[PDB]
Amino acid sequence: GAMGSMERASLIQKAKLAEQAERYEDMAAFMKGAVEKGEELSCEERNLLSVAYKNVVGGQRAAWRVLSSIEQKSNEEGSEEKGPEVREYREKVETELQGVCDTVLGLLDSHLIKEAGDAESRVFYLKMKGDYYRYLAEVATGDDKKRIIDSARSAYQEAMDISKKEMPPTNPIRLGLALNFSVFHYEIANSPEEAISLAKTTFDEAMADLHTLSEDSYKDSTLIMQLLRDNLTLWT
Amino acid sequence: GAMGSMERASLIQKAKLAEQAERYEDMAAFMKGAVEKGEELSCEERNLLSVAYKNVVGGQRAAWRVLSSIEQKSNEEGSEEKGPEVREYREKVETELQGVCDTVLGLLDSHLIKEAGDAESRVFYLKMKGDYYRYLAEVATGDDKKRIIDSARSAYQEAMDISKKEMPPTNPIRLGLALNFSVFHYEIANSPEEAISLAKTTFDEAMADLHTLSEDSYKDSTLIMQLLRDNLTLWT
Amino acid sequence: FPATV
Amino acid sequence: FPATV
Ligand SMILES: *CC(=O)NCCCC1CCN(C(=O)C(C)(C)Oc2ccc(Cl)cc2)CC1
Ligand SMILES: *CC(=O)NCCCC1CCN(C(=O)C(C)(C)Oc2ccc(Cl)cc2)CC1
Ligand SMILES: [Mg+2]
Ligand SMILES: [Mg+2]
Ligand SMILES: [Mg+2]
Ligand SMILES: [Mg+2]
Ligand SMILES: [Mg+2]
Ligand SMILES: [Mg+2]
Repeated sequence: GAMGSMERASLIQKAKLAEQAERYEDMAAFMKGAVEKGEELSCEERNLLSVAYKNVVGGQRAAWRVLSSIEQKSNEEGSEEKGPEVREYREKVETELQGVCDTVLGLLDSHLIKEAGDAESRVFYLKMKGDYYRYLAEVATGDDKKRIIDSARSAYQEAMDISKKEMPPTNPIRLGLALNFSVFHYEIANSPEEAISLAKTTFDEAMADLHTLSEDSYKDSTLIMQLLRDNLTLWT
Repeated sequence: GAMGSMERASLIQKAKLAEQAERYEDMAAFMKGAVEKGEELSCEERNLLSVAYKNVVGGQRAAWRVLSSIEQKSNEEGSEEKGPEVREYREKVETELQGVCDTVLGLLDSHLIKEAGDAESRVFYLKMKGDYYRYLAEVATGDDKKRIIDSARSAYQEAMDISKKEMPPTNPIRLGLALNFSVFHYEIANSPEEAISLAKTTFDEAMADLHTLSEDSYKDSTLIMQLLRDNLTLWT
Repeated sequence: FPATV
Repeated sequence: FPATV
């Protein structure tokens, strides 16, 4: 890889610079290089990895949605034939998105997950696996769509099982996992009741544990709890 | 080039899609492909070309400024030595920015400018030449900095001379040229009085010609006049 | 779109 | 930064 010659610490330093400069493609490439050094990641380094790829794929998803909407409108009755260009360009963006997802999944499989023994790290990586399979599922239309959806579900479920056994109900990683798995249920698995149930139970169990927290931990937990509430409001 | 196999009309279509998706790197690559077909550009196509590259280089300039500020702070007294990484990454962004500028200048030189005979097209392309030399000048620190600054000045001046002879004082291309040349004076050439004089005279001569315009032309001209006023306010 | 982190 | 177009 192109980052093979750069020191691990320098890659991390530059990922932080790239973040400050809002250069998320660079940030992701630096963090990929750092992962490929083969050492486990710290908490901060996991955050850098996730922020980088979330921002890159987030942009791709937004672009894909714009293009897919234009494509859908083109295939309505009364729409003038404009040739293959809309489909082609949607496919181009789609293929790039799939590439980034495959890259992230590859880092998780080689070898982040298998070396992650602490609950926080294992849950975080399994959540990421669920997330990137979910992004693949958003654009899937073929023979494998069901298996892609099930790959997302399986990763999220393993993360949920560990999180419930090993982490308090206010832990931000546990909360974020539940938020995202709930969205998976609503948007991907066609299970809006399960989505709502998950978000509500997660919110309520966190509420009951806030009394145990410092001011700073309270801030962190309540921020994600508000996201759960926001989704519940959208869905009910 | 990678766009050599795509129809000119399809490249233009896809540039418009890329704009809608806020995919400005793609938009620029499509427009580069379209220019390289060798035919002159229409007014709309000139706009697409300029929008694409303005957005790509704009992002690079913003990133470069973030990194240069961090680098400058690192070289103050009391700042802890952090190694070569800040300089390296600023250089990386800088080299990419210079590459995009060189690409645009290359399209102008081969062969957009030489084929542009109408005042609007020739002024537009010469303005672009001034702009991309100005971006090169922003990051220049070496033997060639003076020649880069003079290249920008020369292009802007040729555009100004044509614009004054051939276009009304409210023409948006004439106005935009003057706005940018004024910024060149203030930020690049260390000539703030010339910047102010240019912006003021341009504003005043446009004001006097608004009476000739339709409602729609008035809207277009007054928008750029407000930018001149905004700069004057910043500078006085 | 719903919130995710 | 000043306005340019
Ligand atoms: C110790 C460890 O493994 N830490 C990994 C990073 C956990 C951070 C991520 C950022 N946090 C957040 O609350 C926000 C909302 C900013 O983003 C999240 C991203 C991912 C998850 Cl799983 C939760 C939250 C704090 C915890
Ligand atoms: C006929 C022709 O050659 N047209 C080229 C495009 C001229 C457009 C550009 C967009 N316009 C603007 O007023 C704004 C402010 C959006 O941007 C500009 C960009 C570049 C210039 Cl030179 C002026 C304005 C209208 C004129
Ligand atoms: Mg080493
Ligand atoms: Mg496809
Ligand atoms: Mg349950
Ligand atoms: Mg042809
Ligand atoms: Mg350099
Ligand atoms: Mg004068």
